[PDB]
Amino acid sequence: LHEVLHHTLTNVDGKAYRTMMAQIFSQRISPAIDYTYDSDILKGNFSIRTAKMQQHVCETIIRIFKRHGAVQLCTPLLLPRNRQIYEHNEAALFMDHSGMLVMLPFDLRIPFARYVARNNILNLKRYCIERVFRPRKLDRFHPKELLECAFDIVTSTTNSFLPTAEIIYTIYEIIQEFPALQERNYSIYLNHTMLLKAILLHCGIPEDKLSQVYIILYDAVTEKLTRREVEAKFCNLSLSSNSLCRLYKFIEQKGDLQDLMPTINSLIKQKTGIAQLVKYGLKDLEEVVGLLKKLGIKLQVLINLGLVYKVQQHNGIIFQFVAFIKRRQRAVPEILAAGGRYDLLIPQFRGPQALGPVPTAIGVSIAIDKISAAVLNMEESVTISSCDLLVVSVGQMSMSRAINLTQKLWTAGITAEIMYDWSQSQEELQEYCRHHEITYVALVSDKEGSHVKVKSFEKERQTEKRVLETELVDHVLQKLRTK
Amino acid sequence: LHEVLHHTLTNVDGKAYRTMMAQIFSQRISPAIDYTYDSDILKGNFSIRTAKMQQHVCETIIRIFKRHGAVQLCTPLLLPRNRQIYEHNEAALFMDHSGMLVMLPFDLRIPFARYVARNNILNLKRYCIERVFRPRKLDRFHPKELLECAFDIVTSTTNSFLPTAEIIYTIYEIIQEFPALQERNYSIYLNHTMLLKAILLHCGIPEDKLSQVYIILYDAVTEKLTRREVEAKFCNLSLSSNSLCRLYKFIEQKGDLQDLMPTINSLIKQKTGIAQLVKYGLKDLEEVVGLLKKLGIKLQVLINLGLVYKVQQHNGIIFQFVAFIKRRQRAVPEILAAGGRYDLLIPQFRGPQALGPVPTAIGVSIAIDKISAAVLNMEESVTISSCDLLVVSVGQMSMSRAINLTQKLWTAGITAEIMYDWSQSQEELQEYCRHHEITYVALVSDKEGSHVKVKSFEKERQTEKRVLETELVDHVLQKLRTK
Repeated sequence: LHEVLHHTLTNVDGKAYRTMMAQIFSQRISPAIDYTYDSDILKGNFSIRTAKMQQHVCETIIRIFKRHGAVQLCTPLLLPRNRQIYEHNEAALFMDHSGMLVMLPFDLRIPFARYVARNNILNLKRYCIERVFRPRKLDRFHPKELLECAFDIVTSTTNSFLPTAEIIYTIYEIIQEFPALQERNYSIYLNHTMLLKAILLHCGIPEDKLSQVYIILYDAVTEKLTRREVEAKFCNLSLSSNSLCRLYKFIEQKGDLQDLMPTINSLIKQKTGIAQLVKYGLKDLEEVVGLLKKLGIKLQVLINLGLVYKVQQHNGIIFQFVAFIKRRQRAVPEILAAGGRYDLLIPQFRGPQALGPVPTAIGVSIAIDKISAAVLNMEESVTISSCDLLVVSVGQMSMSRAINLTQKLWTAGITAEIMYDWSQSQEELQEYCRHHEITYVALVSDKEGSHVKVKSFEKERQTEKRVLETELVDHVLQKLRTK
Repeated sequence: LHEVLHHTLTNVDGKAYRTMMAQIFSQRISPAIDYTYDSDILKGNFSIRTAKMQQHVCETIIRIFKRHGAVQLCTPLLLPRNRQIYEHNEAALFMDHSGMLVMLPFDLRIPFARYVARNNILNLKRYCIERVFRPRKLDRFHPKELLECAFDIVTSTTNSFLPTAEIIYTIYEIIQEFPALQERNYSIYLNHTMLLKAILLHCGIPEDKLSQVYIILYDAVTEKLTRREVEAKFCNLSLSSNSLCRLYKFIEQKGDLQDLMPTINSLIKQKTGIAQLVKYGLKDLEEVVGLLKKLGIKLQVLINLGLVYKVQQHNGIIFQFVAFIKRRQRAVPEILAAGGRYDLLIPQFRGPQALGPVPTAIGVSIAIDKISAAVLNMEESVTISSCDLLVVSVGQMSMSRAINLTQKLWTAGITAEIMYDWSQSQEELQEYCRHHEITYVALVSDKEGSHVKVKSFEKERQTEKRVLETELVDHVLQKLRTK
């Protein structure tokens, strides 16, 4: 089997490979497998409040981005597999009918980097909301799906310090928009890649083994591994304990930039390379902190020495938004955003005839689901109304009048739904209004001539009134304005 | 090879199958193949006008839908392959790492039908904008991508006749809101599936071979096969010319409902099967035409006898918007939308323990790219501005003033973009403003104290005015409200 498979694979354009691919492509699928493929997604229960809340949050976030002059852009869904970048990060893997291997997008940074490299994009601002996929541990199931939002700035200027402040200011605006996010006391963390490399070199880590150290540090940070396992893993590379001790005394310190100056000052007495790296790192950190202070951002700005986050992809400043949420009597951190400068990805994807400088690029990613859950968990629940007014007809002879009234309402810019059944009882109408979250209803009947009865179900008070038909639109507009 | 392949495939959970799946998923991809995978999408050029126009069109369409009380919903991307529904239509096919066969969504109707069936949704309205994929004829390439919009109504009422009128009225509103679509003189076409089946049965086609006739008729309608080829293909189906001769005279008739009455009533003189179908096929058509007349839709309503469109998926009324645009002195019918009732798709996806009545369901689909192309082609081109005001600093010492001015302007709700460089010449600034379609700029300098020189590039007249800093926001708001 192995020999035959290898021989078939040796010529992907051969007749044997083409015939073999078809045979592993025309197999029948049992109905039980088809039904059970996504038994965890389509459970059966449904709720409209969650969809309305998600729509509102997405609309608010979209509105904030458009204020800065941004535009919406999209990238191709499928990209060829590259094991260099996603060696450890497990992504969904798929193969097509032509024998290729493709991957569902793990993140939107790499596709946009490829887009910029292949499209000769120099200056641009961009926002996008799409889905991301993560394969499931169990077999015969659907990939997990999450919602992600992106905001990228691409500039062709030597000055690359203020866009980093603009991104953080945009995230601060989004935080200020929602009262749910304002009570969590978010904090801002910062770090530099050059400073991290200088610290590693000073601690004695060989320059040829840096990537493995980055990977193990990231894995220990994101997995909460035990101290014993971390010590054993480091000793697996035959690394001395003194290097571990000297590295763990540096990543435990976080605080104000002026407070951590004595710690950073000790690194300026090292060799030429260490001093040269720390100079640039300190310069950029100081400048960014100063410009953030000039913008009057109330959120605390802290410099984190041990902040490792996709360090293989960023060349410069990296930041995160960390808030301590008291969940189950435990201060569990939750990340709302992250990003940094990633101009190093452009040289990989350029074509044979690409001439010109490499422009700067700064991006950020937000977790919409966290915002939605935080807003929905608030005790002072936010109520979203699908339609302002609901038109109900009583009797079969009043259907045309209700249809004409509803059509007139739409022409005036008022959102209104029209019920379809004319034999609905009053109790059924009240139950429907309560379930569908509707507070204003207009009853059209032929027993009152050219008058309609507007009913309101507000809190524990039930108010009804008679409104002239010619002034129903004006009455609704006045009520909406006064609301 | 075939015997070994069959033996391996006979046990999908066997060790040999897993080993083959691992081996076929660990191939090496050459850089030349990787670079050329999507060489047809990333053509190397870019334009911001197209993205802005598409964003505007999508925002307008989304705004129209929300006026009716609609909500946004999404469905899982990957669904198991089903050759029963997509036997003829070509769809992109992929296989995951476990050998299971999955398909990229060809359309959004079937995933939403599955969603409704598994979630037992009774009443709901929904809109969604996503992408659809079509595989390419050439080998080693990326699938094609198109943009589609959806609008579905699910009702549990027995007297469900008016939702079709509501859908057609919504599309009429969308047509009205764009001056580009108003000048194309669109038309509305209607038909019924019961009437088509009754016509086929009256023509003498056997009742056990109807699906093949539906498919060949759809193929002839879409691909526009030659008359000789259609006649030859019909003979190959073991069908005599007796059914074909009397079938080409019943699908050439188009006109008003009252004008085509002489043709339709001649089919009510038959057995108890033809008349029973024609009664239902005429009642709903008459009722829908009456309701459309009551709503004052200016678009002419015509009933099409030969309108075949996914007849396998609709049980009831189907409609389609057709406009005879002029392209190279040839009338090419461009379809804007189509849809119909599809309540028959629900029982397929229901579970064996699912119990309850099957509710009605009416949906539609719109081609956004056609709207964007139509609008962008207009001679009186619509100008979209990314930002109202552009803040430009002169000299290195005025950067802080420009930054705080832009922050204050953002605080007041005005969308403004701040330039990053300071040594930019006047000619470069003018070129940048012209390229990005920006009309208002604010030059900040310390040579004029607290005064900001506001420049305008309105047409051929250039206006320079001195504006106090404290009244810049008021000036911008006044200018925006003036026009």
